[PDB]
Amino acid sequence: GRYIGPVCRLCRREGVKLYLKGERCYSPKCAMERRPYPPGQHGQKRARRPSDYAVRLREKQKLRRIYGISERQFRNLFEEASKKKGVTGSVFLGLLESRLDNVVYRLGFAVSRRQARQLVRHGHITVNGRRVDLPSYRVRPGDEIAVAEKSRNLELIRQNLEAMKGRKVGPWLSLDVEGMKGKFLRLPDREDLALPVNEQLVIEFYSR
Amino acid sequence: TVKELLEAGVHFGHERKRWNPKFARYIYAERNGIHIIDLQKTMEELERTFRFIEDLAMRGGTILFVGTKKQAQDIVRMEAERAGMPYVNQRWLGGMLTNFKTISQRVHRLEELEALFASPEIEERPKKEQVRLKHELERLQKYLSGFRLLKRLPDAIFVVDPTKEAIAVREARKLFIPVIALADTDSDPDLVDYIIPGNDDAIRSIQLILSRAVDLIIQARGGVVEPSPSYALVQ
Amino acid sequence: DFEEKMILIRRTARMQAGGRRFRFGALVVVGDRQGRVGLGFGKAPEVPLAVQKAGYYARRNMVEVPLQNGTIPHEIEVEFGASKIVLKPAAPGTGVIAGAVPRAILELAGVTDILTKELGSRNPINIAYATMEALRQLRTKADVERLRKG
Amino acid sequence: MLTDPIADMLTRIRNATRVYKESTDVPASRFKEEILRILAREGFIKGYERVDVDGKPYLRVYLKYGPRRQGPDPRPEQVIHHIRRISKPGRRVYVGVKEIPRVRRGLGIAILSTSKGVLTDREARKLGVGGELICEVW
RNA sequence: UAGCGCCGGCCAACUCCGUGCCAGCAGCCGCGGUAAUACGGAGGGCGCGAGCGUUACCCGGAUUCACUGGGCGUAAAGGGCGUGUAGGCGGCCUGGGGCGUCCCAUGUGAAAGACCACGGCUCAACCGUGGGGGAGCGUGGGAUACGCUCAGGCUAGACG
RNA sequence: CCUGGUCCACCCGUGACGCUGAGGCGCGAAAGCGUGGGGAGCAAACCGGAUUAGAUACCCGGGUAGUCCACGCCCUAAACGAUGCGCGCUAGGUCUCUGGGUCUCCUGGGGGCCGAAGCUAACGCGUUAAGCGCGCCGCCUGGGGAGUACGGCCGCAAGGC
Ligand SMILES: [K+]
Ligand SMILES: [K+]
Ligand SMILES: [K+]
Ligand SMILES: [K+]
Ligand SMILES: [K+]
Ligand SMILES: [K+]
Ligand SMILES: [K+]
Ligand SMILES: [Mg+2]
Ligand SMILES: [Mg+2]
Ligand SMILES: [Mg+2]
Ligand SMILES: [Mg+2]
Ligand SMILES: [Mg+2]
Ligand SMILES: [Mg+2]
Ligand SMILES: [Mg+2]
Ligand SMILES: [Mg+2]
Ligand SMILES: [Mg+2]
Ligand SMILES: [Mg+2]
Ligand SMILES: [Mg+2]
Ligand SMILES: [Mg+2]
Ligand SMILES: [Mg+2]
Ligand SMILES: [Mg+2]
Ligand SMILES: [Mg+2]
Ligand SMILES: [Mg+2]
Ligand SMILES: [Mg+2]
Ligand SMILES: [Mg+2]
Ligand SMILES: [Mg+2]
Ligand SMILES: [Mg+2]
Ligand SMILES: [Mg+2]
Ligand SMILES: [Mg+2]
Ligand SMILES: [Mg+2]
Ligand SMILES: [Mg+2]
Ligand SMILES: [Mg+2]
Ligand SMILES: [Mg+2]
Ligand SMILES: [Mg+2]
Ligand SMILES: [Mg+2]
Ligand SMILES: [Mg+2]
Ligand SMILES: [Mg+2]
Ligand SMILES: [Mg+2]
Ligand SMILES: [Mg+2]
Ligand SMILES: [Mg+2]
Ligand SMILES: [Mg+2]
Ligand SMILES: [Mg+2]
Ligand SMILES: [Mg+2]
Ligand SMILES: [Mg+2]
Ligand SMILES: [Mg+2]
Ligand SMILES: [Mg+2]
Ligand SMILES: [Mg+2]
Ligand SMILES: [Mg+2]
Ligand SMILES: [Mg+2]
Ligand SMILES: [Mg+2]
Ligand SMILES: [Mg+2]
Ligand SMILES: [Mg+2]
Ligand SMILES: [Mg+2]
Ligand SMILES: [Mg+2]
Ligand SMILES: [Mg+2]
Ligand SMILES: [Mg+2]
Ligand SMILES: [Mg+2]
Ligand SMILES: [Mg+2]
Ligand SMILES: [Mg+2]
Ligand SMILES: [Mg+2]
Ligand SMILES: [Mg+2]
Ligand SMILES: [Mg+2]
Ligand SMILES: [Mg+2]
Ligand SMILES: [Mg+2]
Ligand SMILES: [Mg+2]
Ligand SMILES: [Mg+2]
Ligand SMILES: [Mg+2]
Ligand SMILES: [Mg+2]
Ligand SMILES: [Mg+2]
Ligand SMILES: [Mg+2]
Ligand SMILES: [Mg+2]
Ligand SMILES: [Mg+2]
Ligand SMILES: [Mg+2]
Ligand SMILES: [Mg+2]
Ligand SMILES: [Mg+2]
Ligand SMILES: [Zn+2]
Repeated sequence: GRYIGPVCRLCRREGVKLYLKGERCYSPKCAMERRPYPPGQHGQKRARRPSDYAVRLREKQKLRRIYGISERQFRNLFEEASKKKGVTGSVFLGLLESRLDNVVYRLGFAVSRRQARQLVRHGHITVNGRRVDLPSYRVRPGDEIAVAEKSRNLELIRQNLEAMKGRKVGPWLSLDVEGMKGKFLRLPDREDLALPVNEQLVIEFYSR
Repeated sequence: TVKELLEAGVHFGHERKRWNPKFARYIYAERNGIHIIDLQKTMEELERTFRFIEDLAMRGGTILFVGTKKQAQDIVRMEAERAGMPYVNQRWLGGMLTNFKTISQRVHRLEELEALFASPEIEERPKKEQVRLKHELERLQKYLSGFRLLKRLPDAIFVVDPTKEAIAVREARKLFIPVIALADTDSDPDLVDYIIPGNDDAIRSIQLILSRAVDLIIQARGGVVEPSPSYALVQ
Repeated sequence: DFEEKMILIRRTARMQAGGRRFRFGALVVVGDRQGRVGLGFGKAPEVPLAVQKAGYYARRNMVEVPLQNGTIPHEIEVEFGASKIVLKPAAPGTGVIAGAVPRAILELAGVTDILTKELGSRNPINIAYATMEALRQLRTKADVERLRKG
Repeated sequence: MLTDPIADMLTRIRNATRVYKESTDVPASRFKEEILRILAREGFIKGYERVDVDGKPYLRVYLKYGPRRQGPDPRPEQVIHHIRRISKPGRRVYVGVKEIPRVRRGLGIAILSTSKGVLTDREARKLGVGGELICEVW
């Protein structure tokens, strides 16, 4: 499924500017820089006070649509996190950030997470030398995420990594631009993520 | 402060009935079907009570005196008309403390009408108002006689009969105001924070206790005053 | 400085010759999320006045909560009327698990992880009062050893 | 007669403290006295002492209360907020050492009768024995 | 290849037209008799997605068979009353036994499954290896506060 | 005349002999049934008079079973405190019945009212608990269908459980 369709309509509906196209969510064309109201005929109408279920559902949908993960995998990851020992929310975030497509996005190989998903699915990304084409692949601390030597001549990779010159990466990631590779140093802490999501709201949403 | 043996007429409590079991600790015995207060525990509690009074008085605190028993009205109306502690004489109005702002508005109207009877505006707006406002000021002075002195909530209250003035006691409890009271056998001692186990019906008991109390108050602020002119109220 | 959230708003009716006449009641919790909470029930002919009055009443009725690392020091069980509230401390990373009313009250108190259960009457007013009395009946180890000095 | 003397003592203490009595007399027995020892050791009471009523021996339990509180209801806080018999006649309660309950997550006590005497939850747990769960107090 | 359900409240999602207690909807409350966010269609929205709904059944919520964890004056519920059989329950003190109770040691608790860790299919589902478990019951030894039993004693219950 | 229960005082005797109680057994207002007797007043049914739109009612005049007695059945009820029994604990005031005592009063048993703490959804309960506890028995699990059907037991029958 992947929800495939319009994306900046989610930038609008969630009320917070999402980055689903990569660029053009930074340019004054996101339709969130110019139309902050939700979509539809009744978008500009006066909003009613949302229910608690409304708030929690909206927050969970925000966090889920940020990564482009389906409801099945999302709920599975959440239950897996709740099984583990430790804070459920931070562990859930560390799991979501450990996905191979999300790591490719975070490493600047792709401008958006969906472009990263296509880069992974088409076998343009390697993990520790071996080719991996699964976005749901979980990256462990220490894994080297590289670009396939046969794909290092593609125009899109050249562009993205030519733009990554001078850009910094997340505190839990290392990047080598000449070799077109990187390393997942550790799991990201809650303070390392600047996501506009309250994890406790999602925990309470699934607590029902 | 020298009332050791002079306690003549204070030990007489109420009858066998109309008492409160919680008062049994302050009772000596029962002579001829009348509870008699324990003389020792009287001064025992008087030490602590008068000590609290001295502490609160030398700090500049205000104490509200509440008397309505018709046997202590004429006494409170002057023992508080001494050192400027306010008083309530005719009847205790519901809300004088918890609704203190509205009663203070009534006091504002009182001083407003006092100002109108001081200005030449008495003659304008003819005799109809000159009688209405006259009776209004009359009753405002009748009820808010001593209460007009309270600019803010008091720092303590003094009650002559906590059973007759139970509403004032409750209102003081609600606002965490210390409650000093001259309790008798017909009252609950737990509600009183500083108890004075004496008689509330006789005039000599009230006169003695309140005279010595106001004397201790003025002594805590220096300038010992002459004996209070409340003896002539024996009649 | 003080967060204010309404629990429920209801419209009551009294009968008068001619028809029914409406009066609005509202519950309001106020908390600093530091350990102080407050519950208030306001009534007024209109809704906003009722909410404001409930806020005033709630600020006038405060409760100091002895939090111990975002949770409660010991499990409690309070009957208010026919309503029963059951509270139980939880390890961090649990979250507040409660009905709407106790969740709001505890969240404004600064609680982060706790387990609750409403029993008997589910009445929001009585459940709120039971939660308040539960928070009021909480004792710290310091308070316990203070009561047993002798 | 009394069907449960121990529960009778516990209820005497409850009813006494609920009206802020000075002391209460309970019909004397070695088991009751051994329980009262734990009580006084844990600070729920000022102590106990053997006394004699008109012909028979009793135990005066001297009760304990907190400071007088402010505002309405100045009655002091109860030192024994809750005291409940568990192993009653007709349903006796025995627990192993790994089954001893932690009362109020620590702030309370549970009185056990074990083969090594009448102990508390922490006392028995440190001794490593279980027994009859007499009553919970906090 | 993109579909299916929903948009009155519970419950996330609103307007237009048609219909006029008709045709119909509905899990519960309920909606329709002229201007329906509830019927039917449209546009729009919400939710999931190679699925989405429906029906059936089980547990859940349900503290609604209440051991944990409920009740019986007026809400369903004290028997019309007594005498008393079995049964349940049993004041104070000492001692014997150790049946209940408790403790230690030991045996048993197949594998699979469940939990944890690592590993093998590019991940996962799936699978492998290792680890940890556990009540109960058997046996040996020990404890005796309580309950039990036997022997003795006491008078506060009871009877005279 | 025969006979049951109960309370108090003395502190005399026995020495836990106690509490409750599924079954069982017995008692059980009124009405009702059987046999015999009785039968004043009352009075279902019924006979009339009124009233009424009608009046198989209320109102009025009569009147049988019955009401009464002996013996035997019947087992029901708003059989009510709509509150099972027992014991212990937890402020008092007032009225009363009945004892004892230093007889203003104290103490014990019982019948009422008001009320501390507490309880209750509230009304209310509150040492005669609906409070705090313990033991044992009975019973409840949405309303109608229905205290009906079937089965069993009991009963002469009505019918009851
Ligand atoms: K190629
Ligand atoms: K309660
Ligand atoms: K039609
Ligand atoms: K429609
Ligand atoms: K009945
Ligand atoms: K005949
Ligand atoms: K007499
Ligand atoms: Mg977790
Ligand atoms: Mg977990
Ligand atoms: Mg506190
Ligand atoms: Mg209740
Ligand atoms: Mg319910
Ligand atoms: Mg065992
Ligand atoms: Mg809605
Ligand atoms: Mg439909
Ligand atoms: Mg269904
Ligand atoms: Mg039309
Ligand atoms: Mg229309
Ligand atoms: Mg519509
Ligand atoms: Mg559509
Ligand atoms: Mg399906
Ligand atoms: Mg179900
Ligand atoms: Mg259940
Ligand atoms: Mg449950
Ligand atoms: Mg059911
Ligand atoms: Mg139960
Ligand atoms: Mg129930
Ligand atoms: Mg009965
Ligand atoms: Mg037997
Ligand atoms: Mg027997
Ligand atoms: Mg025994
Ligand atoms: Mg036995
Ligand atoms: Mg022995
Ligand atoms: Mg053994
Ligand atoms: Mg196994
Ligand atoms: Mg399981
Ligand atoms: Mg692997
Ligand atoms: Mg084992
Ligand atoms: Mg053995
Ligand atoms: Mg031995
Ligand atoms: Mg014997
Ligand atoms: Mg006798
Ligand atoms: Mg004798
Ligand atoms: Mg003898
Ligand atoms: Mg009996
Ligand atoms: Mg029977
Ligand atoms: Mg009969
Ligand atoms: Mg008869
Ligand atoms: Mg006959
Ligand atoms: Mg005959
Ligand atoms: Mg006649
Ligand atoms: Mg007639
Ligand atoms: Mg006729
Ligand atoms: Mg007619
Ligand atoms: Mg005619
Ligand atoms: Mg005749
Ligand atoms: Mg006949
Ligand atoms: Mg009756
Ligand atoms: Mg009855
Ligand atoms: Mg009933
Ligand atoms: Mg009774
Ligand atoms: Mg009596
Ligand atoms: Mg009463
Ligand atoms: Mg009360
Ligand atoms: Mg009332
Ligand atoms: Mg009772
Ligand atoms: Mg039925
Ligand atoms: Mg049914
Ligand atoms: Mg029926
Ligand atoms: Mg019948
Ligand atoms: Mg029948
Ligand atoms: Mg039949
Ligand atoms: Mg037959
Ligand atoms: Mg018939
Ligand atoms: Mg018939
Ligand atoms: Zn965008």
